[PDB]
Amino acid sequence: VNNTKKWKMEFDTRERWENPLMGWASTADPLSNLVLTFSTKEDAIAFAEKNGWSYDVEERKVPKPKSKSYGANFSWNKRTRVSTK
Amino acid sequence: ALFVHRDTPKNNPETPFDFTPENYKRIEAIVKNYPEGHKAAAVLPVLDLAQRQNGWLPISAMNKVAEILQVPPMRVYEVATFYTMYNRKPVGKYHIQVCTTTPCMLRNSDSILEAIQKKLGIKVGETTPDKLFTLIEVECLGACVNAPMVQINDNYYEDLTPKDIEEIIDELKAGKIPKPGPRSGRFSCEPAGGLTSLTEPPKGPGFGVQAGL
Amino acid sequence: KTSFGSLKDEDRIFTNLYGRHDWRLKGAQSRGDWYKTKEILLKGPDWILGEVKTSGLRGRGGAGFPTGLKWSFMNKPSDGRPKYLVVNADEGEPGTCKDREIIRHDPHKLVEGCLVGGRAMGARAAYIYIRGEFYNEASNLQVAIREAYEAGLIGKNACGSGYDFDVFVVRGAGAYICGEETALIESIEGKQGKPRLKPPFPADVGVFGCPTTVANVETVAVSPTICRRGGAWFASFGRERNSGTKLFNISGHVNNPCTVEEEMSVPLKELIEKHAGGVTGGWDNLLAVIPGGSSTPLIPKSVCETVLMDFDALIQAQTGLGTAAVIVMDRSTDIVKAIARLIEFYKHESCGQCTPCREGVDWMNKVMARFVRGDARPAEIDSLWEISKQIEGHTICALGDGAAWPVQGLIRHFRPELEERMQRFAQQHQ
Ligand SMILES: NC(=O)C1=CN([C@@H]2O[C@H](COP(=O)(O)OP(=O)(O)OC[C@H]3O[C@@H](n4cnc5c(N)ncnc54)[C@H](O)[C@@H]3O)[C@@H](O)[C@H]2O)C=CC1
Ligand SMILES: Cc1cc2nc3c(=O)[nH]c(=O)nc-3n(C[C@H](O)[C@H](O)[C@H](O)COP(=O)(O)O)c2cc1C
Ligand code: SF4
Ligand code: FES
Repeated sequence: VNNTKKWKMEFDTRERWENPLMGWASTADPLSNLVLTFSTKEDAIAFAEKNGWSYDVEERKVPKPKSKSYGANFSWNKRTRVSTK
Repeated sequence: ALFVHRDTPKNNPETPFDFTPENYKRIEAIVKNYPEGHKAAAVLPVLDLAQRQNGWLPISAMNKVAEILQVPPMRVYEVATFYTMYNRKPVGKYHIQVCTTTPCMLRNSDSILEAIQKKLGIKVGETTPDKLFTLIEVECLGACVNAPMVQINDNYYEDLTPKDIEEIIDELKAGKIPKPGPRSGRFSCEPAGGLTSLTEPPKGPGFGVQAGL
Repeated sequence: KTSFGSLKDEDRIFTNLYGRHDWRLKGAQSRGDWYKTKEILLKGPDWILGEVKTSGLRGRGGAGFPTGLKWSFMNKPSDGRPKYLVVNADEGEPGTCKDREIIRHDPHKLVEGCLVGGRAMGARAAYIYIRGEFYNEASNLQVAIREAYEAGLIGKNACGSGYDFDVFVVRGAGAYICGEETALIESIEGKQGKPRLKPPFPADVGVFGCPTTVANVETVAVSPTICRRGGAWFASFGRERNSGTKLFNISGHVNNPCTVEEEMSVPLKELIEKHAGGVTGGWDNLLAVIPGGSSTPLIPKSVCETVLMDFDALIQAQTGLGTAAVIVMDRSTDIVKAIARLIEFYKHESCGQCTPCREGVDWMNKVMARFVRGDARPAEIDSLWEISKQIEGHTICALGDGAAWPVQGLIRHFRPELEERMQRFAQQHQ
């Protein structure tokens, strides 16, 4: 989960077409490889507003806390018994 | 030796296996030893009953045990491949198991293994062509003071010399059954030169019972 | 008391150890079994736990956990779930055949122990997980259990005490790891014998999810004798924290390979030279002794002169007491072949669940198979030492410990012999 720590700013992907000679992926978008890295969301929004970029923001998705019990795998009367191990 | 299965004409899910009706009564008695809701605990005794009926387990005994206990068939396949008594291959009528761990190797179990090999003409893992004997080489059978020893399907034949195990295989070839015990002078596990202990008569009831009881 | 051993026949718990008397109910009652069992059941669980805690009885399975402290973990009110005694009767340890003799020749002592132990812990029934290879022993135990049900000694209103207690026998199917208590619990549940992690302990979540005690045959069968004779009688033997009598299995290179009951802190030399007829070729023919079964590290001949056969003296000899199954090895033994066969046992008896045992025990077997031939170089002894240390303590159960320990004992006491094996391989093959 170490790549999920920082806020990124990317852009909309524009056209990538085929090179007539070699079949390579040609582009005309200069900002197609431009990915920035921010410590917080607010730094990212301030940088986007400072540069006049229209932005939209997804909130951070953290995994919810789970109730892990190794004893639940061997219960007396619950469906959460494992059939094998 | 393989822990995957392939369908052969002798071993496939259309191979005919079914329990006998008295085996169904014994399965009912097995299942009534476990709590309601944990009928899956009867997988090992019912699969052992299927092996004692059929001699080995085709993959129709595993599926029948999976059906009559309402467990998934993979959870019977796991048990049949985990434990070394379940014969997934058809073994001979006398499945000889020579113990060759360290307490039996120290008392020359290699002599008995070589004697069984040159007596039957087979090696470890092979079956005689008349399907009477299968020789394998097992771990500790828990008869270490009676080393060296073998096991022939249920019975421990103990304190053996190569002459003893050749006599046992001879009178198994004659249709008879030998006596499951030590082949020396002693009876179960005592010292061979007489008892070093328990020579006095036992004290009976009430000896040394404390006060307040 | 300073000198231990020479146990008299009046203090033998396991009379009819050798099959010389009747094992059935009329013979067991005529030797003292099932005597005043109703009174023991009516005196309550706390009294039986106090008699086991007073006796200094440690767990005869091989780990030596205190039996009364262990059984008091079940002394708690019910939470809707039933409670169970589970009697460990697998005994797959090479060297060890004592539980076979208890089940086969004193079965009613084991059944009365099931009743008394399961009374002390409030247990509903007893599941004796016997080894599958002990088929005649299991039927022997079933005949005794039928005789105990028919006499009213177990079952509905057991011994007339109003405490209902069943006794079941579950047979194994050829897995040494199914004597490990959580793997045995999983094997009763119809699954692969793979050890559960700890915690949950079996007193919290054991067989079927219920509160459970897994106890050895020998620590169960001595408990009616402890509750009849008193805990102080049983604590009068052995050293302190090392009380009682112990069954010993002297096998290997001795004159008279035997099973014998002896006092706890008996010397090893006294046991071998008294009950086994001594080592073949004399005491000077002794090379090394595996003291208590295959899981314990061996001790060389210099340690065997003075060491006592209890838990603490063998821990001070940097081995363990274990199952108290004495494997004696003389000077005519290739000890590297014997320890490598022991590690070959431990990789054939390994369930494959966790990574250190599944991988490292096979890798220790390959290194030890090269060490028998000497197809190695002496940096690989320290390599195998570190591999044993990586397996030890990092596994789920103690079969990883029990596989790492004989390698460590072999290295620790016979590194020069391993080195000369490898250098004669190196000189005659190059
Ligand atoms: N008797 C035989 O045939 C064999 C015996 N062994 C012996 O097994 C031993 C290893 O067995 P283990 O059970 O893994 O050893 P040990 O660490 O776990 O514990 C022994 C007993 O104490 C109980 N216990 C310990 N701490 C506890 C706690 N905090 N709460 C509740 N219960 C607790 C365990 O449940 C177990 O029943 C080895 O020393 C070896 O000598 C090994 C192989 C075969
Ligand atoms: C791999 C392994 C195998 C074991 N096998 C047995 C066994 O066969 N019989 C036994 O009584 N204890 C065996 N034990 C020890 C048990 O885990 C447990 O300590 C014992 O059975 C019950 O505890 P007790 O000593 O108080 O009776 C084994 C332990 C391990 C790690
Ligand atoms: S260490 Fe070995 S015996 Fe234990 S859980 Fe792992 S595979 Fe099983
Ligand atoms: S070593 Fe062969 S029976 Fe235990």
